[PDB]
Amino acid sequence: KFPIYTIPDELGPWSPIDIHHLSCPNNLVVEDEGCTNLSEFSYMELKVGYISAIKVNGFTCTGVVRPTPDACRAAYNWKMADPRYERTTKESLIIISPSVTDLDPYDKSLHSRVFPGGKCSGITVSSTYCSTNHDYTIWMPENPRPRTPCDIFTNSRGKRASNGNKTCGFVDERGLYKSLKGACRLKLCGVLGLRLMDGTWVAMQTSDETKWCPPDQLVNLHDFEHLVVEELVKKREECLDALESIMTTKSVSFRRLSHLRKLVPGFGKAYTIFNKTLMEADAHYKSVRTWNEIIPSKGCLKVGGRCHPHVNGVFFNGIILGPDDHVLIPEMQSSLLQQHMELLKSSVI
Amino acid sequence: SALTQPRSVSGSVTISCTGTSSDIGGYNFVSWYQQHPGKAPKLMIYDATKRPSGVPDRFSGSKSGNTASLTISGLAEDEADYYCCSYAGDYTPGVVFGGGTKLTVQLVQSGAEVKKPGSSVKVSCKAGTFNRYTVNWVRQAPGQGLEWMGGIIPIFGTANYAQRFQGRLTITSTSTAYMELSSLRSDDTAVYFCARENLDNSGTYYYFSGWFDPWGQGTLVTVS
Repeated sequence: KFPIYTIPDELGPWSPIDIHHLSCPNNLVVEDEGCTNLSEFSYMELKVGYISAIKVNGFTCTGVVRPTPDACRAAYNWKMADPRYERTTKESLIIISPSVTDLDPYDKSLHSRVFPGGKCSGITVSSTYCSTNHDYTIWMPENPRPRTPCDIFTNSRGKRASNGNKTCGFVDERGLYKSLKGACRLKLCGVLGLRLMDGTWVAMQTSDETKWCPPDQLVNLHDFEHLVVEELVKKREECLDALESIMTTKSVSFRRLSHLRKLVPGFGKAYTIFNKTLMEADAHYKSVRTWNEIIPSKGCLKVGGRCHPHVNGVFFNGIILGPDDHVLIPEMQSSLLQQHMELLKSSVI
Repeated sequence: SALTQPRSVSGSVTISCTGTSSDIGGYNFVSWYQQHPGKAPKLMIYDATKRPSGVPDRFSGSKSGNTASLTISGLAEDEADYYCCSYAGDYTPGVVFGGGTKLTVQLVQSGAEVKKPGSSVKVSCKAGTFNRYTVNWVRQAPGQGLEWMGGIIPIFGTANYAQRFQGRLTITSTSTAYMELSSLRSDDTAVYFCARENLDNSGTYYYFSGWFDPWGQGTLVTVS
């Protein structure tokens, strides 16, 4: 579930170290941190944090057996106010308007709460009631004219991360990262915003590359880790399985070095050995997809946009130039290719 | 093909605008505009059937969900092209326009400018009603139809640009608006106007719905 390889993107200083100084690869995913550009600005948010969570508060109003509309709202004014209404017996049919029951917006058409019947419809002047179970009880608003549909955003302060031409994630007034990474686009009453992987909705411009949130936005979960935290154990143990076999024998082999490759992009460290001196270098790692994009021609290793040079036919992370000029990558010649040249070496002072 | 208009109608005469689009919840805001030559379009119909609140003379506004309509009252000075403009709610960001109906019977800008290579051009648009307001910018290529490019809600400091012009456009106390292009490439050579929308309630409010009534005018830019 990891990238088949991780080729570096920018190597640098090559300094000498010994065995006692060997670290296993932080194989932890790190969010996009290249976006150091901190540009402050003002951005929109949903007033309540989340797409799912928003509500026009509301009431109910009963009937006689059907209720009437003009008074059921005029009854909502009194219950909050001029108090004009404040045996088994008979059905004594008159009205009452109990409240303190609200609702939530569902993102396509927004009128859903326990409402004996699933959903209702729209509540502009076209229809001034949302019938519910039976006929006895009728309406469910706060203000008679759509007050919440378009009047539920806010503005704020913050810093917009970015690299050069790509636009990066937010830093909030609460000091934290909220990234547009793998998000999706939502249009809210005209303004073009983005739902993040968290239900928090922003009104950021069309980032240079996104796709519309599907109608999979109702419970905010639907398509909604763990399996990855398992493999992290069983890989960064081969690192120490190998780090032990290098520490308890003073003898490295090019196979064992590959296990120290940072298996996921980001700022980690890169290792190789020329003869007897083990040496370290920092590198931002880049994901590899298939072997064809880094070994195109005889002896070549694509390092950004170049061919990395053969230094005695060894190249980093245990990649060596073999009998002919095939660049043989350890993990790649583990495609049913048995190759023996990479097994004996030593370490000193 | 976005909307639909008869290329021209001869003559009471009527123009249709099939393509009234109501989004996923129920909102529809066809808003018409008339274009005299070299003159900026004036708002003649908003919210399907309503007349412009200041000075209106022709009186017709119709809509049948799948069709909007416009029935002129008089039968010589009406002579012009006519365009419609509605909202759209799922995948599209702003407003759309028609394709020309040759009917047969205040603000400022930056001014006339030219550029040789695809480098930048910057327009100004001086002017406050104080209500909900979304300033925008529109493009008409030489003798073709209208084309919304992007918007800006100055209060929240957020801007919506369109898809064909994303990234190349950058729309932004003095009653002053602006507009910037990142690469002129000759296919964008056109005339550029500034306009906005100012209303309170959701009945005829969607941000960038088509209620462009404060209208600017006059940025004719040339690329080489």
